Amino acid sequence: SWDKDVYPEPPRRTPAPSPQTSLPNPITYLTKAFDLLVDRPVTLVREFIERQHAKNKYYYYHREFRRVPDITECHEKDVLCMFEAEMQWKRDYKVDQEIVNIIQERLKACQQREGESHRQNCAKELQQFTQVVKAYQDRYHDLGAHYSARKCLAKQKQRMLAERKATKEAA
Amino acid sequence: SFPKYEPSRLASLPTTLDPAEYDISSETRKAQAERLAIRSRLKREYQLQYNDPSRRGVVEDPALIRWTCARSANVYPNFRPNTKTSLLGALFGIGPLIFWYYVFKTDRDRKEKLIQEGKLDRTFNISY
Amino acid sequence: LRWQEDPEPEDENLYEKNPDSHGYDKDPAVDVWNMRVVFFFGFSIVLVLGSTFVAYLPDYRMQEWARREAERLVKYREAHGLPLMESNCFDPSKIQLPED
Amino acid sequence: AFLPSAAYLTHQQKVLQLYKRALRHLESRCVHRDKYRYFACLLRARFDEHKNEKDMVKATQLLREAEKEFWHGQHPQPYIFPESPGGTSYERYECYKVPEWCLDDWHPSEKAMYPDYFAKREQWKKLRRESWEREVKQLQEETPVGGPRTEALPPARKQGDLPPLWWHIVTRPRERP
Amino acid sequence: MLKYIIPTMMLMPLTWLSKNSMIWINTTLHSLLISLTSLLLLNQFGDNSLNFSLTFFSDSLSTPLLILTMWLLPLMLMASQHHLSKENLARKKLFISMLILLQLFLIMTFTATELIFFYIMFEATLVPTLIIITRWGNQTERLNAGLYFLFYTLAGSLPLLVALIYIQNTMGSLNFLILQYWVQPMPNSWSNTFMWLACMMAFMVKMPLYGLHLWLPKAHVEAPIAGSMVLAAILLKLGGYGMMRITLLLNPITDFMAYPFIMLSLWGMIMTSSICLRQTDLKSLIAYSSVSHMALVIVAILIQTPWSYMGATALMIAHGLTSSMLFCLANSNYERVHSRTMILARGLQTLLPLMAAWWLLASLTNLALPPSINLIGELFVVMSTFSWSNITIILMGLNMVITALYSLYMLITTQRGKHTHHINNILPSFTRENALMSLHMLPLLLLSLNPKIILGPLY
Amino acid sequence: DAPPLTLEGIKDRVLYVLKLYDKIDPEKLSVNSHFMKDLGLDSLDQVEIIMAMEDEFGFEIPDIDAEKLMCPQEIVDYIADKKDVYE
Amino acid sequence: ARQWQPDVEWAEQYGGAVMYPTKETAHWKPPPWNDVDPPK
Ligand SMILES: CCCCCCCCCCCCCCCCCC(=O)OC[C@H](COP(=O)([O-])OC[C@H](O)COP(=O)([O-])OC[C@H](COC(=O)CCCCCCCCCCCCCCCCC)OC(=O)CCCCCCCCCCCCCCCCC)OC(=O)CCCCCCCCCCCCCCCCC
Ligand SMILES: CCCCCCCCCCCCCCCCCC(=O)OC[C@H](COP(=O)([O-])OCC[N+](C)(C)C)OC(=O)CCCCCCCCCCCCCCCCC
Ligand SMILES: CCCCCCCCCCCCCCCCCC(=O)OC[C@H](COP(=O)([O-])OCC[N+](C)(C)C)OC(=O)CCCCCCCCCCCCCCCCC
Repeated sequence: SWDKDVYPEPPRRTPAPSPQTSLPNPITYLTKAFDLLVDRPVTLVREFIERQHAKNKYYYYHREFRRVPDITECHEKDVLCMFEAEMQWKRDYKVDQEIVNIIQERLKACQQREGESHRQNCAKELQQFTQVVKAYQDRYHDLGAHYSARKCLAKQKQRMLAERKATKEAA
Repeated sequence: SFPKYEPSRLASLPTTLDPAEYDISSETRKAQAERLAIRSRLKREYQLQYNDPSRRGVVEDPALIRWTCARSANVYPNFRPNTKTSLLGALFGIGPLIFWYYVFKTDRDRKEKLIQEGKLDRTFNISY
Repeated sequence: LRWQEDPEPEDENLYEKNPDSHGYDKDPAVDVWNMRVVFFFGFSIVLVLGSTFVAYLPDYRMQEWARREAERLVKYREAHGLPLMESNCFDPSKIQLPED
Repeated sequence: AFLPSAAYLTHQQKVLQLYKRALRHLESRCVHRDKYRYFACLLRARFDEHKNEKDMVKATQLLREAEKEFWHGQHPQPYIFPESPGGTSYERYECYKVPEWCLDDWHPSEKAMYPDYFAKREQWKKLRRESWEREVKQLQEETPVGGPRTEALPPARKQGDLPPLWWHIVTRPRERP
Repeated sequence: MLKYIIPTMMLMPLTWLSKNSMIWINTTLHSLLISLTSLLLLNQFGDNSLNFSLTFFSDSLSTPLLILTMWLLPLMLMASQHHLSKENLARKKLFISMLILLQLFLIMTFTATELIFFYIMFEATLVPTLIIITRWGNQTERLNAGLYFLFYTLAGSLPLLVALIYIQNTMGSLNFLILQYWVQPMPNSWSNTFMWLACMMAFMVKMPLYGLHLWLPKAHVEAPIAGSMVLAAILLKLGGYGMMRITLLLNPITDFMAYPFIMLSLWGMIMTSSICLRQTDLKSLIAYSSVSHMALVIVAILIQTPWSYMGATALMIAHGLTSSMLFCLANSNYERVHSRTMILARGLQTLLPLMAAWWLLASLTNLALPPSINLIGELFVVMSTFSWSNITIILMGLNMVITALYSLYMLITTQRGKHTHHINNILPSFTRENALMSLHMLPLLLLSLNPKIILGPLY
Repeated sequence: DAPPLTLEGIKDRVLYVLKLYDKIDPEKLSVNSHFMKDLGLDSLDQVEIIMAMEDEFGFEIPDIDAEKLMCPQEIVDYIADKKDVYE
Repeated sequence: ARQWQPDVEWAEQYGGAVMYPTKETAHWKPPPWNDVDPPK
């Protein structure tokens, strides 16, 4: 399974079967045949394999990188500090890429799930998508194939000079 | 009367509508017989090799070798830089380069101006 | 006339003296062992075990980690009301701008 | 114009080829058999009118304006027989017409599957290689000086000889291999 | 990197001490073992490159080129052992020594941490290739071919040398790892303009750039089969690798220095692909198709986006496998009819059906049929060039028409139609030949299952 | 599908089409009846005979071959050669 | 179908007095083999 907060789903409301006709639908008989002939042997094989897993339990770990100093507090041409800052920046860029991927998965799952009323019922996922794509674009777009933390810092300083000039001229 | 057939480069004149097809003159008979003689000599020279039991390989055609040598290796020994080859080499060689240069340069100058003026809709553009 | 030259040798057919030829050598034992070397070390060793090696690379260029770490950060900042991503990669408190 | 034996078409051959092309195009225009049969008799009557024409300049002129007549009145999609050039089944089976020399490259395990066939193939190959030198020396003692004039080949003249250059005519693939 | 360099050098006593009947078997076996060993280079990280020593490193750009390089040597030995069967034994060992030496120079060309050692291995590759072409090529023109291949390279690469030494005097280092952190912006000036040309034109010749490409349809055509395999599959990619390393130092001047070359590539892939429609020599057609495919890699490296670099390295690996297979197929017909004329031997599917299936698969990968890595690289370059300018799709899409047209025409001329009547020496396909085709085509198709290992350092 | 032709079947069908032709009396016709020298027919009649053979057997005889088929036996031999009968 | 090797026509281009005979250097003959001229 997964975490139901990073991948949220609304509660499922299925309607009760209310048959109006006297004809038996084939879907219930095929569902019973799928439960007997397919689902129970698959379940028994998986219970066997799960017992064999439980006989020898062992663990793996999610690697925790501590925060090293970033590129702003590295002296110029100091490769030992700015190497670590560059590696930290590359890891954070890869993680931001996967954050955008998570929010896109939420948007697409909402569009399939809400169906024909998807446009009204997926405004929150669309708004989160717009915010995270604006943040990703301000942070990483137009850096080029030879991106670094220096290119990203120069882009941020250009954007902050533009924002400071726009704040100054509007006051 | 009837609409006369107008031959084109990609729609040639029919054999039955050509006026030189009905030439019964003796010099055309000599030309046709001499072409038949050349074709019969080449035919015999081919099928004496083609029907040979001892032969196992490729009956080399010097006409094919001659064609492939003319298409590749004889071109530069028979090139002369003159008015025609220079005006065709510069029209079809650097003409399209100048054309696509100005097209792509004008497009990217216009797009760069729209982006730096905040006018190009780049809202969900994060892959590039 | 022209000089003293060997004529063109006729092109050999490996299937004439060896109709079971694999095309590696005219000696049939060398031919069969060249075939076995090519097929065992090429298909049985490099292709099969190499595709198995590539299939089980330990998280090639930390993509899976990067999803899982992203699933941490989203879960940290959905709950704490923070935005999912800042526009600033670096803290604006630790940036000096050139004054004007 | 382009023929293997003759260097040209005679006037009589041009008239007959025009007559056959005109009847085939008239049958394409005139789909039904009685209607074609009526107009084919009318076209035969048009060809029989100038049949006894002794002036060859007048006959050549009539042939030339009859070709203009045909070119105006031809069908845009005439009927083509299916295995005929331009037909829908023309050269369809050429992918199945494997030449006979490929049987020389068969493995002995698949030649042993057909013992009597290959035993009968070897005596054809023996017949061909003992006929070859006799038919070459037949061709060079019968071709005039300067080469052959036409592409026609002679028959065998002795009892025991095969016709010269016979193997790829005789051992050609079937039309339905 | 020395766990690959030393076995590659140990192939030299292995070929020179082998018994005379064993020199193909032993070198094929142990070069396949080196190629199996080459997968340990796939210890790549999302942030750091795999940095072995002061002299050698391997990121995700150099790693697939290394695996392809080490894979191509057994396939070159298999491709070359038949036409060198009647050769003198010592000349046969010298041929294998030139291939081994070329592998040795290539694997430390791609892993050279420092750029002048990259230059020396990069130019060291010329000498075995020149020797292989001029000594074991089949025709007269190989000699002239060996001159063009030698002198388009050096005339481009001797200004690179000077340029690199200038960087050595300016930055103090030519370590690529140091230059990742000490790169200074290269402003607009005439000095930096000719700095840009000196850094780029050697790799433009190696790719080849259109207009500089004339050495290739002589060098790849007149070469023997192993020569053509390594020239199309590996040595063209020295230019793309070198551009992807050297354009770190060339920003932001590249943003207008690329404009002529991009034009030369975008129109050039229209030209050379069109040239493939009228080629009578099959091996020349495959060579011009290589020029057309490398034009996309030039455009993708010059526009320098993440999508374009990913597409360019995928297209380099895919083109390596596909062009090497196409030269081997054309050689398998040349070793039967002894002519490279494409219209000569026709209808070969009636005679050689499994080899016709190999022709079909190599043609489908040449025209970038999805989901092949040919199409992955092609498509990603097309995405990035559409983002560069939306009009490029015209010159992109028209190229994909013509690329289909020459790929199937090659397939229709040689495999389909009626067989040539007078050609009767079409032997059934040897196990070596089908093996060579499968060792090209099966890894090429298996890379579609997991293409992330050929997407380069910014996957 | 496609029943195989025999020499007797081709001969019967050729003589059948020629017996259904009003310029040939069916009692004088044989396999060796020359159309011009024995049957007294025109060259246009010979063209029509070859066209009826083409319509009968469903394939085209070219004009360089059609002009030389001057008896029923030559027609039968031509159709035999173009259809490979008596395999 | 074997490898081309240089013929007499290819090799005679390397036996002249110079490599590129012009109008001026066309009376030049190659030097003697033992580099000894007759004493005249
Ligand atoms: C890691 C494990 C992986 C396991 C799965 C395998 C994954 C793919 C690997 C590569 C497979 C290629 C092998 C077969 C083709 C080459 C040989 C050949 O022609 O043999 C004919 C022969 C049978 O024919 P025959 O009658 O005897 O003689 C042939 C005739 O002469 C006349 O021949 P013909 O013309 O009649 O027949 C040829 C025919 C001709 O048909 C075509 O050319 C049409 C194909 C294109 C259109 C249809 C496909 C379009 C794309 C859809 C498929 C991909 C996506 C699907 C997913 C859903 C959508 C996303 O081709 C086929 O039928 C081959 C089927 C597979 C085609 C794959 C695509 C090739 C097209 C070009 C590139 C396209 C993009 C790349 C796709 C890569 C996908 C992984 O086949 C064999 O004997 C097979 C031998 C064993 C093959 C082993 C394959 C794996 C090798 C890898 C070893 C290491 C890992 C271990 C895995 C082992 C698994 C068993
Ligand atoms: C690589 C650069 C140099 C290039 C030349 C290299 C040549 C040297 C050769 C070295 C060895 C080979 C290297 C490449 C290996 C690539 C293969 C590989 O590793 O794959 C891993 C891929 C990776 O897939 P994955 O990423 O999902 O794997 C999950 C990861 N694990 C296993 C850890 C959970 O493996 C698979 O895909 C295995 C699944 C089964 C295989 C596919 C089955 C279906 C195939 C198609 C079936 C038909 C579909 C419909 C079509 C109908 C007919 C047309
Ligand atoms: C394959 C065929 C084509 C190959 C093309 C190869 C590249 C073309 C351009 C090469 C220019 C020469 C090398 C430049 C090296 C740059 C190093 C550098 O620091 O430059 C800045 C330096 C600047 O000098 P500086 O750096 O010492 O000055 C200090 C800095 N400033 C300027 C601020 C004071 O440039 C030069 O000194 C001159 C550069 C231009 C040189 C012109 C002469 C050569 C012309 C081109 C010849 C090309 C090959 C010809 C043969 C063709 C085939 C036969």
